Amino acid sequence: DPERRVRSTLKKVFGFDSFKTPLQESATMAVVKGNKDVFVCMPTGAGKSLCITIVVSPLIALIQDQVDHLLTLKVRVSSLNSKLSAQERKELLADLEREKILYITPEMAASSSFQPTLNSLVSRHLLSYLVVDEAHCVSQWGHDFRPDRLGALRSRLGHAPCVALTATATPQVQEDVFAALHLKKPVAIFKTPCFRANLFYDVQFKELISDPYGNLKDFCLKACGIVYCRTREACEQLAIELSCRGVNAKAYHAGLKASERTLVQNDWMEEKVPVIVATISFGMGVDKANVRFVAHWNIAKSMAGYYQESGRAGRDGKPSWCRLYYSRNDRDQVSFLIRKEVAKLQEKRGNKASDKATIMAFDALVTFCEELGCRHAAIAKYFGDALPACAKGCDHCQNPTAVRRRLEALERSSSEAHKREWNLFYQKQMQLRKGKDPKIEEFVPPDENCPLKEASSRRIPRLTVKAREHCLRLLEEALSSNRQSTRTADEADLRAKAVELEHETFRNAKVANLYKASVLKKVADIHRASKDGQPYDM
Amino acid sequence: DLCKGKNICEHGGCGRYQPRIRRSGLELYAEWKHVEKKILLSPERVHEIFKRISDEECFVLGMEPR
Amino acid sequence: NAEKLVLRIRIMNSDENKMQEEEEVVDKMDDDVFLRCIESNMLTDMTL
DNA sequence: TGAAAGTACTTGAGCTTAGACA
Ligand SMILES: Nc1ncnc2c1ncn2[C@@H]1O[C@H](COP(=O)(O)OP(=O)(O)NP(=O)(O)O)[C@@H](O)[C@H]1O
Repeated sequence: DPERRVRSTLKKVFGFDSFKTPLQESATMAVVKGNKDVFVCMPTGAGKSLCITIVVSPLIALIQDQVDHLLTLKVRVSSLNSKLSAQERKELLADLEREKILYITPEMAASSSFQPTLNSLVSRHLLSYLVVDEAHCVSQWGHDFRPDRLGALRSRLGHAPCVALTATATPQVQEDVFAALHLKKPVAIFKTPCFRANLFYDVQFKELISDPYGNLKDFCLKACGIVYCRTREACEQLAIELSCRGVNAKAYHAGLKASERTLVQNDWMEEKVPVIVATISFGMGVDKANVRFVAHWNIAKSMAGYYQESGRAGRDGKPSWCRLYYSRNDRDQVSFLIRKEVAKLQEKRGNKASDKATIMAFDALVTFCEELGCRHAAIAKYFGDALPACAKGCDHCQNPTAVRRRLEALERSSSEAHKREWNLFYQKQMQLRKGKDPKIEEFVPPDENCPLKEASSRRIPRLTVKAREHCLRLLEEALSSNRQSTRTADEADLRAKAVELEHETFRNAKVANLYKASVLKKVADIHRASKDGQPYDM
Repeated sequence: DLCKGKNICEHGGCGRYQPRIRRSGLELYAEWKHVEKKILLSPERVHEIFKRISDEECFVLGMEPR
Repeated sequence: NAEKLVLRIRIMNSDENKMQEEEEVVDKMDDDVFLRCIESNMLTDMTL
């Protein structure tokens, strides 16, 4: 079997024999394209390249790391990015446009710097695999500078089979991966279990801790490590705090600098700074074999992000704890954040129920943090796995009693300055009342013959066209009652009279209930004039 | 006001840290957080600390050295 | 034009016509006492 | 059995993120 070349490459070119897991071996023999698309979930290993091929890695750090690693592994691999040298880019474009692994970022994949090159490599059929690297939900996430490919790459690249690579494969996430990437059915599922016994998963509540700084300092003392503070310069704050408490910690707010991080990262690689704090960053740097803790000071966004950032610990298998510091205030703040994000998102794009997929992802995180049971069991349930049968190494596994008491205490822990306080309280307590999928607009246009000037107007929110028609009919009945009390001309002019009255009320109104109140106020005036026996003038 | 926010000493050497000084009656406490914890700051220690302040560094502090 | 300048206010949110409610959040703030807070805030800081 | 007020201190909080181009 070419498996002979696989063995030779592993022995000499790779430095292995693919024996860490037989599952990845079966995946490698699956990528020989005896099947209709293979869905492998990169876990504690890789086997691509063998299984010119374009590498779709969204972040250039992985592009560099991998191409230099393969070059040191005696492999001729090329990379294409904008930050690359102009002369190097020109010579690479020259030697690729005419006569074995290409690493590119999607920014120029659909741009003029590579699209003619893409067509040249497609028409000449020089491509054998269109593989997207760390194809995590990365696909279905972010600025989305890539369809995913739909037929704009999966098909635009008729050949180049196309293989997927995501750390987290939950049922909905993986089926949406297939739907977006247009992976041809039946996609060969090669999914590794997410259970890991080397991580002591636990959750500590900041409110219950008298001094969270001291508790987290004690945690990192009993252990490299990457604590995760959300954002808002709180990363720098926490780094200084720990440095004050005796933990040499640095920061990685995206608002720093490639320079700032360039060293900030390598310092950490060689244990110059044992602890490094990142906001949501550090999608790379995952080769340390130590990572003794990835405790999250702030809650993550979903099981996808949490699991991806937390599995980086214990690469060699040694225990690495990893915690999550939870705050109800943080929970509702991030809930506000995502809700306003999707509210502005619908204002610029379509329905895209993935917007709500995000909100129940966050709710799944919240309920996992606030549930009672094995954390490994919860992550397996979210990822579709089975019972982990994990021994001590959980909050519930090690001591069920203490966690229950802590949760019970947390339940009882609920209870011009007040203006912001009341505003926050009201908004957070009624925002949650709206529930999931808060899009619900479905603006109905005027059907065929609405007697409504500027009927297609969105000035008054939640004012249906049918409601305005109902108010117009009520005004029409009022005018007809006035007609059979004062003997006006006819109904043909009364129709326009009612239309004009409704339009005047609409212009004078700003919100729906006020508009209805004004409509009802006119109706009485009319009836009153009919009782006054006088015609209802202007 | 400017210096009460600088918890670290860099400029110059001495990259070590700064404790919080808290007054309880007649005693000053060098309250190191964890870098024992509440070491009593004896007046001998503060006298030794003050003795090494340069004339320029006390002039900027506002107190004329002479 | 009545006998009691009466005003009625509700707290309409429902759920935009979705499926019931499963595992509601702990701090739901039941509408009765949420209406308590709403009425108190209106009676105290409305600045009409 | 019932000041009153002005000033100098602390202490906590705390607020989006993502890579490319730029
Ligand atoms: N069969 C194997 N035998 C030996 N070493 C292997 C094997 N498979 C993978 N490895 C090594 O394990 C490393 C980790 O791969 P992988 O877990 O995909 O990377 P990661 O960035 O640490 N985690 P991930 O999020 O899944 O990408 C690879 O780079 C290989 O060096």
